[PDB]
Amino acid sequence: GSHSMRYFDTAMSRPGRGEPRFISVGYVDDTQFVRFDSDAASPREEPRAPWIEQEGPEYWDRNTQIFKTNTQTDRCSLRNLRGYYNQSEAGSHTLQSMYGCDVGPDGRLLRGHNQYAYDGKDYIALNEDLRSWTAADTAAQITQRKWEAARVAEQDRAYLEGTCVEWLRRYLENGKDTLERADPPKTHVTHHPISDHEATLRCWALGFYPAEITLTWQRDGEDQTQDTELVETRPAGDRTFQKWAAVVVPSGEEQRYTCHVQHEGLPKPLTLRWE
Amino acid sequence: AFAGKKYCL
Amino acid sequence: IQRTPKIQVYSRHPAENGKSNFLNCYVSGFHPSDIEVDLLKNGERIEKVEHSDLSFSKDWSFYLLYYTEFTPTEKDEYACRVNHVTLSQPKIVKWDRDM
Repeated sequence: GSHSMRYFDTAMSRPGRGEPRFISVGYVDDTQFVRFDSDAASPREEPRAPWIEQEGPEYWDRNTQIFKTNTQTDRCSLRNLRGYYNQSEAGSHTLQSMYGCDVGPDGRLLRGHNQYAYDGKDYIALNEDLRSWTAADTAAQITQRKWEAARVAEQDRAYLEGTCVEWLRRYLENGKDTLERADPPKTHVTHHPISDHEATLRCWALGFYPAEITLTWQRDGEDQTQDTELVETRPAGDRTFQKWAAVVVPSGEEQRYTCHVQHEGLPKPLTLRWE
Repeated sequence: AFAGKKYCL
Repeated sequence: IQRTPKIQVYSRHPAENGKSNFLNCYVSGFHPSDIEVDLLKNGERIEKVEHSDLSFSKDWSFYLLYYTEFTPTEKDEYACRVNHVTLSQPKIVKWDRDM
């Protein structure tokens, strides 16, 4: 199938409580494989998946160094951003970063990503061309001009087309028994009367990986998007995910409702009814 | 050949 | 601009009275990242609750999973208590085995 490698970095200032915390987490698809936290007793790049543990001591030593350097760069960025927005030294602010690569079934680059948000708002992003930037506002235009002057897009393009795709291919090979295995959902429909007139039908999906799933209710073959309560997909804590979808139905009309499930792990899509 | 270097905004 | 957490309380495995399991409190969709989460057993804080590493969705909102070992009974009530800058008081969501 298609795969992604992504690092999710958070830097958060805390005036009066030391320097900004930096945390970086790496994922292959929906599987975390590394973490760095500047607040850890002895900050190290640490393994968070079994197939990474084999990498060897230089993997750990140099990744630890790249993360410690990234801690300092994100603190520099937070100082600059406070200035660009004319903000006081009193407030806490957040810088987030997403970067990495997507590959197709043959391991070929599909697209690269390098984007940033400040206080939860999009700030700047590398365009799909990997050559040019999109800046959200006149503050991000300063970063854009600086990065154009320093030819940063060229460095990012070389990382995303070379190192990123090469490491993702090696992780997929080393973790093939888990990262290349789709676990289908286990499904059931529950029924709870709410009154004499109405009942809740709830369509369950449990134990699936990866997290991407489609769960719908239909009434007489018509999608019920507006009348369905769909909970966010949630982690079980054992690598797999859960989700449910519920509709309130008139008593006696339960068999007009079908729950439809699509997921990569299923040999074919499921149609479920109550009982 | 390791995780990504960042640049200051 | 701030975003209030969504809260879900659930078990890792289908709940069976007397069988060992994990109690999950999943908080998602929130901004900024500072959040206080407690798991409760009959109103009282559970000790040594673990959590996931802070991460976020592609809309930049944060998510965390808090979890602990537990053995459900017919008698014992479980809940999640959440505090965040968006909330005037803590939000309590009760564990319902059918949610």
